[PDB]
Amino acid sequence: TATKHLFVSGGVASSLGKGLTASSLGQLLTARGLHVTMQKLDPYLNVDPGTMNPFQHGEVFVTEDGAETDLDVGHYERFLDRNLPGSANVTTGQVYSTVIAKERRGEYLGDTVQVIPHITDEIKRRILAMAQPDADGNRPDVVITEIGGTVGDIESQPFLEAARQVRHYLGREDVFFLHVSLVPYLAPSGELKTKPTQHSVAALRSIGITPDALILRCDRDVPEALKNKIALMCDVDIDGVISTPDAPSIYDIPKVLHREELDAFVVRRLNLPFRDVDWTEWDDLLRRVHEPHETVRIALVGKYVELSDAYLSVAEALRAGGFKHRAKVEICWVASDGCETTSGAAAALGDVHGVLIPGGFGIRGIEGKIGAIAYARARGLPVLGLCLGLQCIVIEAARSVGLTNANSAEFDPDTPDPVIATMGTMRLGSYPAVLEPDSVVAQAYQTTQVSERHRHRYEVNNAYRDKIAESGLRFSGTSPDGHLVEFVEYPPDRHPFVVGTQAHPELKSRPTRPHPLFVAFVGAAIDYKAG
Amino acid sequence: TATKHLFVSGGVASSLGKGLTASSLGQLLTARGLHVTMQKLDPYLNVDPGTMNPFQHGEVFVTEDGAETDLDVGHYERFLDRNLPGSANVTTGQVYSTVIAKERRGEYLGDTVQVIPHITDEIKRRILAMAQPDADGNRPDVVITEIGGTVGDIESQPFLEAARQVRHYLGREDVFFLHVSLVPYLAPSGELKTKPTQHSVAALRSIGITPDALILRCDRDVPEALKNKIALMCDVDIDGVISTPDAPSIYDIPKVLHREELDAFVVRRLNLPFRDVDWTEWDDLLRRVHEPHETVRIALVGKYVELSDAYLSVAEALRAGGFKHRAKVEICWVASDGCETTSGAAAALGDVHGVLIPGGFGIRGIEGKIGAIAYARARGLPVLGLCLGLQCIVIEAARSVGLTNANSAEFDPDTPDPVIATMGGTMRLGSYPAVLEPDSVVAQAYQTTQVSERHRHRYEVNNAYRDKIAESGLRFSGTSPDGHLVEFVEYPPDRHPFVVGTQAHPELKSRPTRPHPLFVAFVGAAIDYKAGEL
Ligand SMILES: [Ca+2]
Ligand SMILES: [Ca+2]
Repeated sequence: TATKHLFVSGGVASSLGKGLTASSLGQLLTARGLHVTMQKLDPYLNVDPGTMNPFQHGEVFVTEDGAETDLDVGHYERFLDRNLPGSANVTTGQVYSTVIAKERRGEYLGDTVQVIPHITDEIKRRILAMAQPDADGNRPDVVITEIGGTVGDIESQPFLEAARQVRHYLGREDVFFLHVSLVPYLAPSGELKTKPTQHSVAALRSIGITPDALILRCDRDVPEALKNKIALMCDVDIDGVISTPDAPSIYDIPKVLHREELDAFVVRRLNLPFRDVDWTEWDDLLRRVHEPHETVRIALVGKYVELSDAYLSVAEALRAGGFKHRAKVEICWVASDGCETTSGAAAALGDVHGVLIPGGFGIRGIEGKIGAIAYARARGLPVLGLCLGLQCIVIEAARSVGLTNANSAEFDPDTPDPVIATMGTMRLGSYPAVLEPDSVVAQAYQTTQVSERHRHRYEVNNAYRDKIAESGLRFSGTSPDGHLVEFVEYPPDRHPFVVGTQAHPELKSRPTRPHPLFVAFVGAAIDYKAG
Repeated sequence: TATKHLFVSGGVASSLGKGLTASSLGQLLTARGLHVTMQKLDPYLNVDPGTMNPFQHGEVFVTEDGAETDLDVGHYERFLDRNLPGSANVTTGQVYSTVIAKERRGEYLGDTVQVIPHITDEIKRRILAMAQPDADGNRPDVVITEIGGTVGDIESQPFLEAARQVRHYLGREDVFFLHVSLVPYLAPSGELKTKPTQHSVAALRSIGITPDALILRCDRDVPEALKNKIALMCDVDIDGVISTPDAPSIYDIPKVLHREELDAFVVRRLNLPFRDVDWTEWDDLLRRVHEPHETVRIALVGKYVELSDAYLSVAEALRAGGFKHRAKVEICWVASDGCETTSGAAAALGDVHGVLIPGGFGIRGIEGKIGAIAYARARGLPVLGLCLGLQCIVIEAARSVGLTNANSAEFDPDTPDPVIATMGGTMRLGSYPAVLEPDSVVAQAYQTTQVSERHRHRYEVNNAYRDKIAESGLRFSGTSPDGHLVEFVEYPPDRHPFVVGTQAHPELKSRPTRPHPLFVAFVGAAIDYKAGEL
């Protein structure tokens, strides 16, 4: 059968949960036995979200191919269990750069390069690019493309036009349009208004797009009488009007959309092959979420506290590790700067059962993260260091030996002992790593050969390897040639669990398929909870 | 006094004469004794219009600094007599190319780059850049910025928004808004429609711009009773509503706007220094336009026929040369392809008095232009070759000598005799100096031994073939200061009265009030040819 295209558009208010709404539909379609790939059209002029502040706009997701993408790609990968390419994230900057480059080359044969067709054509080409067969020659069944930004925006105007152009290229039978809108509840009158959805569909119909289904994001349950009024008001089928109330968990949303029969409506409208939903895997996850046997507290020693979206994949990997042990993970958002002193670190990491050191990119406060490891080693708390975390474990290890001036060249260039230095060369995407047999990392992974996603340029100095080894720390994980240090660990006879990784395992972690390092880390924190 | 900004916005229909309406206002303000600089905002994504087809979108104007700009810059330069910089032509492509480069450099420091403010900021920076003092430290009095495209388009939306921010940042006393609209005449009812003007002003008011004056482009005279109705309908001052009927000539438009007192209204509203218009120079031009003593036919041997906008500066330079002799120039648009054969060239260039070979950039049909020179040399017609024209004179000169396979490397790369070749080579753009041979035809025209002209080419004359080309009688009268590059070629008067070729484009430096000496000498030579048939 021909490849289908589903477009998810957002109106009225922003950050409604449009990413999760689309991912949950992707989960249902994959559970129905279909090849589903997902794309996100960000309307900002930035080429890569790498230049953007992660503590203001969210974490930078890294794919297997080594592309810096939006955090929405992470939601897609977790809900599908499938690895996505770099082409899954399209920006206004990426499109406008490609079109201007071609114009300067003379690839438009003496024509006035305008948004329509030149820009809309490039967007259209990037959308239809997902329909091409992937690795092992597999063509997808349905492509869910999320058109970012509010319907009616200047930055969203060319992306919606390309989505409309695709609808006329393939036909009504191959293209579906889903629109997410907010239904607000007024406290003094005690009634929900249909006016925001009415003008949102009108703004979408003015640009030339007729929506097939409507997602009504609300705090309460939308009544059948009100749903019937919206159905006539927007000329949307009554079976297509979906009431999506605020779910207790993000993993409850696929069950909410299934109850409203949206997944069955999508298959029937696009004439896709029908097959019942296999809840066997998702029900096992829901049982681990709603029925936990234990509660474990794990501290996240990050630069900026409270904000979950700065370390979204890290927090999701921690919860995933907890589900394997059938326990609830309470993330303690600890500010790194407070752990600079041994007294301050003790007051912040006192009541916790585990300590995690995430990878800080372009940060300046490193001394706090080093101090957090120093306390955790003395108290006997399990430590999991990611990217900068491994670098901080190495600095603390060298400092405990006797090297008082041991630091990273990235933070202190005039250091007389640079234990962390370039060569430099930037590492992005999946990199292979050989593991030492019978080690803590080998016991977790249960294999001597692994592959993890990287995003850094600073490595462990090979000259200081002997001086660092004096602390007891062992370089269990190295590159195939053994030149680059990938994993560091303390033996169980010295510390139960102090493992550091140069890569980001949180990206490869899924709620249905948790990462073995996070499983071993959460498990070690449960062992700490006893006594 | 503080630098003023005037914004010209076009609505409803396109190509009505937005460029000419703005240039005529620029002419009046300069005639009132004010430093006027003009800017054109193009909404296309092309960084330089040099990549565009000239026979589809118009000629590509070259400034003194060496920038490829829109043909509207040419209208500004001719109506002001002032040389404009590369900053006078700002495109969507330029703005987006700068902001994306800035973003990648991290100059926006962890921020989501959006149209508002990042894009509008670059446009606002580009407009305010014209207000900066020019060469010898001279700051302009008023800056006329023309916003290309219809008011209401998504492509021209950030350019209008920047003008609104310029109005906000500087003030109402320093920023003026002019809107050009069409008033159509209905044949069955016999009345003018106010609806296209009302809907256009409403579209300008919806984006947040209140127009100060309205230009009503019409075929007939707009009545004072109708002008009063539109004034109230658009909330524009009655003294600001200007009726602009279709003028017989493009040089009549400044006189039309002066009669409606638009120039005086602009000065009064912006609180600019008032001084009466010095018509001394413009009236002399109008007399040469409307009262010609002679009529001379000059053929324009170009690849495409009839389309004037492809060779706009060339046609305007030809008319300018005619005004100096107080004569009307009838341009004969001749297709180059037809002049390939000697019989076809004779049938096309038979009744003409002068032959002109313009500069064809990115063209393929060169053999026709060579054949046109071959006939003109035999018939005894004056020849003026521009850029490719000089190259074609050189090829024809070498071919008459005996080199049957002599051609340009640009058109035939496998030629055994490349008389025209690069140096890969280097692209020459802008004003380049040239030393002239004393007592030569070009020196007699220019009346100086040292000249400067604007270039836009990559291929030069092969210095190895200089001796073989010289056998025809052709002399390299114009060369670079070092003498390595050939700039001008000419035949002696004892061989041919006027066969002059130039490597550069003199048509760009030609003005209606200040004509180019080469075009004056060429038109004059064509008048001499007419005298020879009596
Ligand atoms: Ca985001
Ligand atoms: Ca044009």
